[PDB]
Amino acid sequence: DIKLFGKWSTDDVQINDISLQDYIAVKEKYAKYLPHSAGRYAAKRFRKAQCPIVERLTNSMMMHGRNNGKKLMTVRIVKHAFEIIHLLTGENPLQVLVNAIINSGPREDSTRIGRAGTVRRQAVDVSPLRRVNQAIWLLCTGAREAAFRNIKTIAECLADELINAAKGSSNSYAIKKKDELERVAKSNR
Amino acid sequence: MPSKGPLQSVQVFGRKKTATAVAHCKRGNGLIKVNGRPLEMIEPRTLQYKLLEPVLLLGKERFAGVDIRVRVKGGGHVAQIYAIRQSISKALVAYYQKYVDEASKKEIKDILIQYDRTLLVADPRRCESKKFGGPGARARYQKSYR
Amino acid sequence: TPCGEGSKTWDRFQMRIHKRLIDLHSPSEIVKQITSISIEPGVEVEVTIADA
Amino acid sequence: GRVRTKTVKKAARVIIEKYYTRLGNDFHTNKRVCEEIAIIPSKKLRNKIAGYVTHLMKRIQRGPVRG
Amino acid sequence: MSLVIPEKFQHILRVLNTNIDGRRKIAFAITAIKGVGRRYAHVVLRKADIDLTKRAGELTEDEVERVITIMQNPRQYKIPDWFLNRQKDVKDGKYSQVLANGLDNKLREDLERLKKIRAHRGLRHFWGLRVRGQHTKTTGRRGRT
Amino acid sequence: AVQISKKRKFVADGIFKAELNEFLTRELAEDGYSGVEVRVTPTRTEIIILATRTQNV
Amino acid sequence: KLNNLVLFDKATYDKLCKEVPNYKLITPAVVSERLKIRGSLARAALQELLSKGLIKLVSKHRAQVIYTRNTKG
Amino acid sequence: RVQPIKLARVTKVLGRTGSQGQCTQVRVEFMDDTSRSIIRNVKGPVREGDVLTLLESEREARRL
Amino acid sequence: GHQQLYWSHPRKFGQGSRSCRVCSNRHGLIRKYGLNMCRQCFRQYAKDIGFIKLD
Amino acid sequence: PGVTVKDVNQQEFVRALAAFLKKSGKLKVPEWVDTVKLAKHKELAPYDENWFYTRAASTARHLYLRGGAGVGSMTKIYGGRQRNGVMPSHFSRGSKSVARRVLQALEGLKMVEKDQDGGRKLTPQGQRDLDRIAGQVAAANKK
RNA sequence: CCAACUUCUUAGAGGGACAAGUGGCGUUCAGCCACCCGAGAUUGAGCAAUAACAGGUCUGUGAUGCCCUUAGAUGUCCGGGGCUGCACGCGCGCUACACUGACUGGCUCAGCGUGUGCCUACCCUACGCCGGCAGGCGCGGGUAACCCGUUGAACCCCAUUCGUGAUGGGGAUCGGGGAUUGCAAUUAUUCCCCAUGAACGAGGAAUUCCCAGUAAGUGCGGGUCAUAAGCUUGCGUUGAUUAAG
Ligand SMILES: [Mg+2]
Ligand SMILES: [Mg+2]
Repeated sequence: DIKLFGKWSTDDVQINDISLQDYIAVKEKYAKYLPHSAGRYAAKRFRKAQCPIVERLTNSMMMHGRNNGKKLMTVRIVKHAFEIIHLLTGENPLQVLVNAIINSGPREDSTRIGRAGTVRRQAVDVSPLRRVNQAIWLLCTGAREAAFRNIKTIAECLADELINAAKGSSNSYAIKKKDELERVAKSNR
Repeated sequence: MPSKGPLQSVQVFGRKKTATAVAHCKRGNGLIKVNGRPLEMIEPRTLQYKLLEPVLLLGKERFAGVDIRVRVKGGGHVAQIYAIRQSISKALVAYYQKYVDEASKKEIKDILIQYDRTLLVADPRRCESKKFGGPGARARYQKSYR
Repeated sequence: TPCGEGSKTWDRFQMRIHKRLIDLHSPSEIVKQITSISIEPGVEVEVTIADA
Repeated sequence: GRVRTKTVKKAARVIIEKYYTRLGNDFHTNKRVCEEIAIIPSKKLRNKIAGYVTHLMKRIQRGPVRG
Repeated sequence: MSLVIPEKFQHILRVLNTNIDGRRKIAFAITAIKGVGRRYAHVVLRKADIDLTKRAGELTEDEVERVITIMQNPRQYKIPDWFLNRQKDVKDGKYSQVLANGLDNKLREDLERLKKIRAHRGLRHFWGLRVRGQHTKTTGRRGRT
Repeated sequence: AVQISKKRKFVADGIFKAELNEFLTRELAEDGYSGVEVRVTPTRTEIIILATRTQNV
Repeated sequence: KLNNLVLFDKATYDKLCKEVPNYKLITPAVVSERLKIRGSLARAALQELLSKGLIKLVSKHRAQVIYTRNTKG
Repeated sequence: RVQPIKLARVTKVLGRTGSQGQCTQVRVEFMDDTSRSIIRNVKGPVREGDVLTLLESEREARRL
Repeated sequence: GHQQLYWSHPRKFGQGSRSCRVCSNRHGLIRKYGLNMCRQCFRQYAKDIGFIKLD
Repeated sequence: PGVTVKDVNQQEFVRALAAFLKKSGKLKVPEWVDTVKLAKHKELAPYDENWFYTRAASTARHLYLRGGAGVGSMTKIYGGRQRNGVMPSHFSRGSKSVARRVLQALEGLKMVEKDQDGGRKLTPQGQRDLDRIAGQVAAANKK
C-alpha cells in the first residue's frame, strides 16, 4: 500500500516467529516510503521496537567514523541492495530480510566477571530485542568486513550475505559466527 | 487584476534545526514550487518521496485548488526538506480552518497524525552548545595519568 | 588562572549592549530640551544632523 | 525529581489555613488567587506553590489532614 | 573500443631508462619516469594531441616517439616556464625539464656543491639530518639507529 | 576627529570608569572613600564622590 | 590472488558474449572476479552490451550500475 | 536428549541480577499451561508480557 | 644614551611594543576591543568594565 | 508551454548549454586553456578537454540567478576544499584569471554587461536564448 | 503617501507547565510508574557552604616582608646566538592506511561572530584590470541589522575516470623556481609551482571520553596576529548503533 522505495508493498511479508512479532515493525502502522525519519528513539526505552527495521538497518550501516553521519549515503546502499536481492530471488525483499532477522539472531550467550572459563561462563538466554539488535549488528558487520579489500560493491556484498543468511548456510558471516555463540554457550551450559 | 476574491491566502512556516520555510498558498489550480522550481525537481532527490509526501497520502486531484509556493532560508540540505515537508502540510491544514469547514481539516489532520506527527509539529531540539573542556558538547579531551 | 597550574577552567565574560532607534519630523530647535528632560547616567543618546 | 521543597510546602500551607474560603480544585483559578494574595517573587514558584494547593484540595475534602 | 586487442601489444616499453608497464594508460603509464609526474604527463599528451583514454601498449612507435620527443624538450612545445623542474638552473641559467638519471645527476650535484663550500644545508646532507628546519628532539627517529 | 565604534565606545568609558576608581582609591583611602559615580553629558561632565569624611577631602 | 588482465583475448570475449547476458544479476563487480578481467573493462564492455540489445539497465547510479538478463519469454 | 526449541511467555520481572546489572529474572510460562512455569534469566531489554524462545528449557536458576 | 642608537630597535609590530596600560606587562595581554590589559589583569576590573558573567 | 530555466534539471542544462556553445564557435577561448589546473585546491588538470564551454555554461547560469556578480564572487562559487597534505583541510577560493577570462569571453558573445554598481548582469539578449535552449532540453527529457 | 501589513526577521513586555489532568502503585503519607492534552511532562550553563591543602603562582601586578645585588651592577640599552639543538623514552594532537573511496566536472544549503588604533604604525574588503598560481595595481564602501554578505563553508548529492596492486590510497622526505610580511626570513616565517613518492594493510599489553541533536564526520569564526593554527575557545551542518542498569 505504501511501497517502500516506491515499489515492493508490505502486505505479503509475514513474520513467522511469534517471539518477534512485537519487535519487527514492517506492518502498515509502521510502513513508510523510504527509511529516513527524525528519530527521537533514545529518549525513552522500548520505542526502538516500533522503529521500522529498514530504518534500523540503514542506521546501523554507517559505522566506522569516516562514514559516520552520512545517512543519505547509506539510504541508497539499502535502496540498491533490495534491488540486487529481487533479481537473485524474485521475492519481495522485505520478506527475505525478515527471514535473515530470524535466522541470524542468536538464542544463547553467556555472562560472568569471574574466573573466565572460555570468555563468559554462566550461559544465559536472550531477550527478544537483543536478538534483533544482534541480528542487524551481525548482518551489517559481516557485509562490511567482506568488502574492505574487494572489487565487490558494499551494495552487492550487503545483498549477497543476507539472502545467504535468510536461507541459512553458514556461508554468510551472520550465520557462521552466531553458531559460535551458541556453541560456546553450550560449552558452558 | 484583483477583480475576484482579493487575498484569500495564508502563509505558514515550518522549522528544522537552523532552518525555516514559509509556504505562501492562495486559491488556485494545482501549482506547487519551492524557490521557483517544482517539487519533483528538488536538489537531494534521494529523499524525493518525503517532500512530496503530503501530496501522496492526501491526493493530487482532490487537493489541487491551492497554489502553494515556498521560500526557504537557513539550515542545510536535509533540514530544508524537512522544513518544506512540515510547512506545506500545515499550510493547507491552516488553509482549511479559514476558508472551508474544519470538518475537512479534522478529516485531513486524521491522516497526518496517525502517520508520523512531525508534519505539523515543530521538532524542538537544537544546537546544544559546546563547553570549555572538550572538543564537543559532552565529550572531553583524553585524560592521561602517567 | 593567573598561572598555568590548574585543571583548565574558563570564565566567559560577556557584555550585551542594546540599542533602539526612533524617528521624528520635529523642528530641530526643540530637540535640545528633549535632550534636557533628564540626565539618566545609563544611556547614550545621539541626535542625527538636521540636514536630513 | 518532582519532590517539592520546604518553602513551597510551608508557604502553601499558610494559604489553605488562611484563604480556604476563596480556593477550589482548579489549578488555573488558584494560580490567579495566590498571585493576588501572596507576594511571590518569581513565576516558577508561583505555580509550583499553587500546584501543591490543589493537591491539598482533594486531600482535605476527604478527612482530617493537618488542616 | 578494443573489443579484443590489436595485433601488437607491448608488455613493457623502453622509454629512457625506465620500462613502463603496458596495462596502465598513458596519462598514468609514463609517470614511472623520474621527472614525469602525474601533472606533467597529462600536459605533454595534450600537446601530443593524443586520446587520453588509450592504454599503454596500444600506441604505435610514432606515438611513442612523439611523446618522448615532446617531453625531452618541452620548452618549444608551448609548455610554460614555471611548469618545468629546472627553472633558472644555478650552473647554466636555462629552463629545462629533467627526466632521467640526469634528474639524479642534478639532484645530487646540488648536494655535493653545498657540501663543497660547506653551506649549512650541505652539512645536514652530509650527516643524516633534516634540512628544512624540522625539529629533531622527538621525530625522525627511524632514520638514525 | 573620526569617532570609533559602539563596541569600543563602551569599553573606553568603562576603562575610563575603572581608571579613576583606582586613583581615587589611592588618594581618598585615609579619608573614607567608598566609591564614585559618573555622569557623561555633552557639556560639563559631573563626577560625584561617595566619601564618608567629606570634611577631609 | 593478484593481477588480472585488460583488453580481452578471444577466449574470454566469446565466453563473455555467450553467458554473461544469461544470468540474473550482472554488474561490473561481478565479471571482474568471475572472469579474469580486472574491471574498468567490466564497466566498458558491459556498457556496450546495453548498446547492442543483449541486456537491460535498471539503476545507473554513479556508485552502482545494475543490469540483468533480457526478457526470455 | 533432543528437546523441542520451546517458546515461553513471561510473568512479572524479578529485577536485575548478575553482578553488573546485566541479567533479569523473568519466570516464564510455557504457552501450553500456566501451571508449568520455571524461573530463568535473560539478558537485554525485556518488556513484561512478551515471548522469548528457550533453546533448552530446564537446567538451573540463581541459588547458592 | 648617545641618542642616535639608544632606543634604536624598532618597537613596532609584535609583542615588543604592546603593553598593559594597567599592569605594564607584555605577556598574555588582550588587545581585543582596544583593552590592552594583562589577562591576569583583566579579571580584577572586569566587573568595573561592565563585563558581567552569566550571573 | 512557457518553460523557463528554473523548472529544468540544471545539472544537464549545463550539458545542454555547453553543447550549444561548442557548435556556436563564437567564444574567445584563451591560449593557455590546456595547462590550467582550475583553482589550486585541486591537484590534476581538468579531465574533459573542452572544459571552457561547461565553465561558460555554468558561469552564465549562476549569473542569470545572481545579479551583480563579479570575478571575486565567481571564485567563491567555484572554490572547493583544499587538502593541505598532513595539516587539516581548508576551504580555498576559486581561480581569478580563469573566471575573468570567461566573463570577458561572454562579453564578446554579448550575453553579459557591466552594471551601475560593480559587477556584471546579463542583457535581455542573454536570457532570451538560454531560456530558448531551456525549453529544448526540457523537451529533450521526453525526446 | 506615486500601497498595505507583521507570517517569516530583530526584540521588549506579558503568557505558558504545575507532576496539573487521568488510571495503577504507595501507610492511600511523601512520591513513583503509566498515559491524554500539549511546543515542551528531566534544555543547557552559571554562581555555589563549613573546615582545609605547607597544591600552584614572588616570571603576570607601584600587592609585599626579609635576604642578595647596586656601576668591571643581577639596572638598562644595543648587536649576534639560544630557548627549534638529537643514539632514545613519554604525553596532548593532525593525516592516514582506501572502492561506504580517490579524482575530474557539475550542483545546491549555514550559524556564532569580528572589523581603521589616545599613545599605536598597521582594519574588513567589494568591483575593475593585469598574472597559469600565490599575488600586483587602479578604484570604491564600511566606525557597521547601513558595507564585505542574501557571509553561494565543507561533507553530503549528481555524472566522470580509476579497478584490490603499497595503485591515481597515503603525501612524509627532498631539489629547483616564483611571491608576500618585515629592520632582517640563514637554522628553511608563511604561501605558490614543478619534480621527488617514505613508512603505513586497522595497530599486543594497557587505556580514554561519551548515552540525544549526544558520539562522530565535516567545515566556519574569535584569541594569539606584521606574518600566521596541526592549539584553544565558540558556531552551524550531517547525524547514530548501544543504554533507562
Ligand atoms: Mg606579578
Ligand atoms: Mg581497495
